[PDB]
Amino acid sequence: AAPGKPTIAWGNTKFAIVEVDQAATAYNNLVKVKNAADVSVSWNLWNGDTGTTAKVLLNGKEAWSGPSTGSSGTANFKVNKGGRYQMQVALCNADGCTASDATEIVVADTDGSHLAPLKEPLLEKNKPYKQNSGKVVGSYFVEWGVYGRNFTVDKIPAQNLTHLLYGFIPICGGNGINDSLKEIEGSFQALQRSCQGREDFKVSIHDPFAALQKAQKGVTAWDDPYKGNFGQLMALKQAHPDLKILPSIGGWTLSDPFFFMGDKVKRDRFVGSVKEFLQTWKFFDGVDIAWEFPGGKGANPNLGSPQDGETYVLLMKELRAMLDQLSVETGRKYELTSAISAGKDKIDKVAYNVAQNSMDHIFLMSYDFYGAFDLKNLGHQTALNAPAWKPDTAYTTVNGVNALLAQGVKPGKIVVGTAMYGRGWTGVNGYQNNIPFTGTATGPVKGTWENGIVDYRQIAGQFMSGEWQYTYDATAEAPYVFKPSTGDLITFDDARSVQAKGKYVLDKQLGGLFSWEIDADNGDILNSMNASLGNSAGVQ
Ligand SMILES: CC(=O)N[C@@H]1[C@@H](O)[C@H](O[C@@H]2O[C@H](CO)[C@@H](O[C@@H]3O[C@H](CO)[C@@H](O[C@@H]4O[C@H](CO)[C@@H](O[C@@H]5O[C@H](CO)[C@@H](O[C@@H]6O[C@H](CO)[C@@H](O[C@@H]7O[C@H](CO)[C@@H](O[C@@H]8O[C@H](CO)[C@@H](O)[C@H](O)[C@H]8NC(C)=O)[C@H](O)[C@H]7NC(C)=O)[C@H](O)[C@H]6NC(C)=O)[C@H](O)[C@H]5NC(C)=O)[C@H](O)[C@H]4NC(C)=O)[C@H](O)[C@H]3NC(C)=O)[C@H](O)[C@H]2NC(C)=O)[C@@H](CO)O[C@H]1O
Repeated sequence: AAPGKPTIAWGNTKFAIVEVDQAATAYNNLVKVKNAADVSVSWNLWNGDTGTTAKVLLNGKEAWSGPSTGSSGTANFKVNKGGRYQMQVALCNADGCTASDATEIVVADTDGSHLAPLKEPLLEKNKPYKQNSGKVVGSYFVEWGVYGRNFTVDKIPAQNLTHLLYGFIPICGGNGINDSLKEIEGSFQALQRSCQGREDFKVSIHDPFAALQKAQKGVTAWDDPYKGNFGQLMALKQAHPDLKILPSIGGWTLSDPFFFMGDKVKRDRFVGSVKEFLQTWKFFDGVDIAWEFPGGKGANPNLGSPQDGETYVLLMKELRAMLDQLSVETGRKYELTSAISAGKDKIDKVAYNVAQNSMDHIFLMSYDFYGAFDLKNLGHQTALNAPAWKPDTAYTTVNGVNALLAQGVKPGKIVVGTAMYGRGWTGVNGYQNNIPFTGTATGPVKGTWENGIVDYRQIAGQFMSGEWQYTYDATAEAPYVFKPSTGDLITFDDARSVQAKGKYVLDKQLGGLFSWEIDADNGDILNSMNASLGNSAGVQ
């Protein structure tokens, strides 16, 4: 007679291809990429002949087999593809095979193949759009936004984007390499702990707790291997297979290492570490380089060189070559992007007409034109055009596009920036003809999180009532609110100025729109980005 029917032993059923060490703070120790997950199953036979061969099946297919030598057994074997499997133990002899009931086992991998799709409802004022214009609609999500700002990946309005960028992935290095981080309390020290035992100029994760271990919706169980932002982004990729999720390296405080990459020893180590990072974290679809800025004038006053332009072009070419090789290894398309200054003084330190051949998209940071960093020379921080009172204004969106076009950059590469925050001043005074921007200020406006900066959500919620004046400058294409009694002045984007940027993109055949930063919108800005580029209301 055939063997008795085995009972699968109670035991762990959750396994991982990329293992996470739950008591490690250094990135070298935190993650271990294997070629396959080690899986184990045990069984008991409560009734009958134990058979002569025992097998473990996954969806009917043998993953292990061995002699059946008593009433209990254990099998250890490797599984090299992520997902959920129906696992059975079968005992066989010459008269037949008798299979257990199925038990599901979960084999985790960093493409999110083990996770349910994170498909959450739109919140606040977000309305559903189809991505059918063919234009970029992008936004940055910040790693540290999950604490005070309480803005997690399940709150992103992800159906209304083509591109979701993750700010920011740091480059390892201590004194003289990341000195700009020492302005943020505990930040420099945090990176040195993550990078312990790791070479400088390799990428790492700045806050491993936020990125991988904080409990979040959909990834709360203790033995879910990937939690935090990266676990939720994997499940978001399962819900939105065509969303491009790009890691962004750099930003204001993590850009110092790029200024050493004229040494090709360092540049090659960096590029190899990006390759390894994308092999490790398979939910990401390329890399965004946010080097602020070639030539200097970023956070560190002691960096910047005439060599930086050449280094930027080399870096992009070598990044592209690495991503092209990864792309043919995997069958996937990988993207290379960069966030760049929109000021013409910074643009013309780089030959973007050459670098564009390596790049899918240029994110033109057409914002921060003005703000509480200068208390004397006030203006619209993100306007399309100059205002009527100063038609020679240098920093406008159109001037940054035109600088790129004059180099020979193709228009379709250029993605225009929108701000989901305002900048502003207090104590504005000495202005003519009721235009507050012709005066000077005494300090920054009171910000939501930091001095001088206000989330758009708070502008709309608090500063469009009471004593606040609202004006839409139709020459500049820019809104501003002004409180005359204290001289508080805030310059920002709204649905109408975004609509003007979107029409301008369509008119000039540019590549689309992107925004900083997704947590600060209430929905009005991203709704207008989508509508103004011609995306149809609704869902697919
Ligand atoms: C055109 C022209 O030429 N004009 C010129 C201008 O361009 C130029 O100005 C520059 O212009 C650039 C563009 O051209 C622009 O850059 C780009 O644009 C973006 C916007 O401008 C810019 O944005 C910057 O980005 C920087 C980073 O690079 C941001 O910096 C961040 O700031 C945050 C403060 O708000 C920091 O935060 C803190 O983060 C720490 C983490 O490290 C966090 O700590 C956690 O705290 C919690 C406590 O609550 C702890 O949690 C507790 O504990 C448990 C767990 O332990 C928790 O689970 C629990 O919940 C919690 N409970 C409690 C109660 O206890 C947790 O443990 C803590 N810490 C850890 C990790 O251990 C703090 O909470 C955070 N605080 C807050 C308030 O959030 C953050 O760290 C910091 N990030 C980094 C990486 O540094 C800026 O905010 C941001 N600004 C804006 C406007 O948003 C981008 O960088 C650029 N983008 C791209 C795409 O490239 C330049 O920024 C701009 N610079 C200037 C000066 O403006 C000017 C000037 O030269 O010149 C003109 O000419």
